[PDB]
Amino acid sequence: PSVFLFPPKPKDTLMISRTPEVTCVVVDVSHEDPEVKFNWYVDGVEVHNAKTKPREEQYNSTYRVVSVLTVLHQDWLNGKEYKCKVSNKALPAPIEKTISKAKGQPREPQVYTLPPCRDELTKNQVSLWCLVKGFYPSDIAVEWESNGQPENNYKTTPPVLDSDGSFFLYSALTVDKSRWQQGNVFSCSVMHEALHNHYTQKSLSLS
Amino acid sequence: SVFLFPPKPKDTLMISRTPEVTCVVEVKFNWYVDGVEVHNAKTKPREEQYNSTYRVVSVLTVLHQDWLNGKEYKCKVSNIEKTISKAKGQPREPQVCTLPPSRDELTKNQVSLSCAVKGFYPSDIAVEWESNGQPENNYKTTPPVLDSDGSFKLVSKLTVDKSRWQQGNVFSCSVMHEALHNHYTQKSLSLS
Ligand SMILES: *[C@@H]1O[C@H](CO[C@@H]2O[C@@H](C)[C@@H](O)[C@@H](O)[C@@H]2O)[C@@H](O[C@@H]2O[C@H](CO)[C@@H](O[C@@H]3O[C@H](CO[C@H]4O[C@H](CO)[C@@H](O)[C@H](O)[C@@H]4O[C@@H]4O[C@H](CO)[C@@H](O[C@@H]5O[C@H](CO)[C@H](O)[C@H](O)[C@H]5O)[C@H](O)[C@H]4NC(C)=O)[C@@H](O)[C@H](O[C@H]4O[C@H](CO)[C@@H](O)[C@H](O)[C@@H]4O[C@@H]4O[C@H](CO)[C@@H](O)[C@H](O)[C@H]4NC(C)=O)[C@@H]3O)[C@H](O)[C@H]2NC(C)=O)[C@H](O)[C@H]1NC(C)=O
Ligand SMILES: *[C@@H]1O[C@H](CO)[C@@H](O[C@@H]2O[C@H](CO)[C@@H](O[C@@H]3O[C@H](CO[C@H]4O[C@H](CO)[C@@H](O)[C@H](O)[C@@H]4O[C@@H]4O[C@H](CO)[C@@H](O[C@@H]5O[C@H](CO)[C@H](O)[C@H](O)[C@H]5O)[C@H](O)[C@H]4NC(C)=O)[C@@H](O)[C@H](O[C@H]4O[C@H](CO)[C@@H](O)[C@H](O)[C@@H]4O)[C@@H]3O)[C@H](O)[C@H]2NC(C)=O)[C@H](O)[C@H]1NC(C)=O
Repeated sequence: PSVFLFPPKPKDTLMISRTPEVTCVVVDVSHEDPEVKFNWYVDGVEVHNAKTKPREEQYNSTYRVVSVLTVLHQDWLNGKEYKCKVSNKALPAPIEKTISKAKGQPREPQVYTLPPCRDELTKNQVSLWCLVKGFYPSDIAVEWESNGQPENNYKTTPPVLDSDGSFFLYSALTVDKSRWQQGNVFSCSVMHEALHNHYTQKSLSLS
Repeated sequence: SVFLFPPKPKDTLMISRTPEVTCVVEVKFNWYVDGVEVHNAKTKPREEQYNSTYRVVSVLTVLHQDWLNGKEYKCKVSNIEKTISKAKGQPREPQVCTLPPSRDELTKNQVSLSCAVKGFYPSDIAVEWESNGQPENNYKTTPPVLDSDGSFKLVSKLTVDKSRWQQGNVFSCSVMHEALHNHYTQKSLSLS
């Protein structure tokens, strides 16, 4: 019997409209000891509002049991610790698992847009670049758009630890050449806790 | 628990360096190559750990063309078997694109020279920076990320003083990869 504790998504913690949840997942729950019990704590204080989905037996004849705790957005952003305690008569001692936001002072992202270079314009497609650096923690969200509408053909690298302890990434949005020299303006939305309104936006166009 | 690790990319692309597959775990290893067994391995002893258990590693040297032709390397651990190989598929040439800093980036005193390397396959690749033929220290590369078409891309970011960029030093992004001619290519960049 194994337990896995998953954090909220970054977008969910950064917008009061959305619902951030911590998710405790238990797998390899045998048939001879099926019942599972979750105890939740935030900063060592037990909470009772979690919601434990009914068990679902997998195609390997073991059960998957999930427990979802909704967190207050500013609790997570203030680094409370969420502890999932899982109890099962199969186990000798119950399994504890703790998750939190990374410790460390938040640092504002620097969002630099970058046009293609001289030598990619031979091809039909064109990559426009969005450099985001110097942020902490690595929880962040990056989206692209133009004309007030989302772009789908973008890929974003994982956050990468920099020399100075912050993080950086790049987002590359690839569009048609004819879209870019028409002179459509493309924009790089970035969501991170250390930005004002948790949001910023940098636009890009030929000139 | 056995874990079998590939060679480092630049080890396989330079004839002068020695590429090694590493098998991390009394223990005995045998090794094969295409099922064909091989006795050139060197188990290196030994490492007791921080939780009162073993950490026995064997290391097998590999011929560069062998691994680059994609041959499989078996690590038998006697007390389990694991295998690895080069990524199968057609090596696609990296496209190497140097990008200078942004307009708003020059408010601050350091500057980010970017180097987009996209379109390469397999993901095994090495990226370095230099100026006046001397190594850079302050750069970081992102892991290769899979794209729509099945190639990979990454970016490598070197930071230096606005002093040196505004002064006009030429910086170059070196890329090593099997699909490139002589396993190497180099794109330079400077202001003007
Ligand atoms: C029997 O079957 C079960 C079930 O499998 C199913 O049935 C079988 C029959 C097959 O058909 C199979 O294909 C089916 O899927 C088996 O159960 C599996 O057990 C393995 C372990 O053996 C589990 O593996 C872990 O996976 C983690 C990632 O899990 C996610 O990703 C996969 C896809 O890759 C999904 O399938 C999972 O469901 C998980 O998906 C995530 O789930 C979250 C919970 O809902 C989502 O978050 C919520 O999302 C909602 C909205 O959706 C909201 O946003 C909420 O706010 C949010 O909470 C999340 O979005 C979703 N993500 C994705 C991408 O989909 C790994 O993380 C984990 O790795 C850790 O532990 C390993 C040790 O086991 C270790 O090697 C790793 O290195 C890593 O260790 C961690 O490392 C990190 C750093 O990277 C550190 O930070 C940590 O500290 C460190 N922790 C630890 C403890 O070490 C595991 O590899 C697998 O999840 C599980 N499957 C399922 C479906 O649950 C069972 O094994 C079978 N039995 C046998 C005997 O085979
Ligand atoms: C007691 O405590 C010990 C020590 O803490 C524990 O041992 C641990 O066991 C874990 C398994 O339970 C294991 O986790 C797996 O890790 C592997 C790979 O891990 C890499 O990352 C670590 C850093 O994050 C390193 O510490 C590891 O050593 C390993 O790093 C790689 O190591 C190679 C050898 O050092 C090296 O390759 C060679 O390098 C040389 C010189 O550097 C040459 O160039 C040569 O050419 C190379 O070949 C790599 O460069 C190096 N890389 C880096 C970045 O450091 C991981 O693959 C595995 O993932 C599993 O799960 C995924 C899905 O989750 C699945 O797809 C995989 O198939 C796989 O099954 C696990 O996460 C720990 O690594 C290990 N710790 C150490 C230090 O070895 C145990 O808990 C206890 N002991 C016992 C016996 O129980």
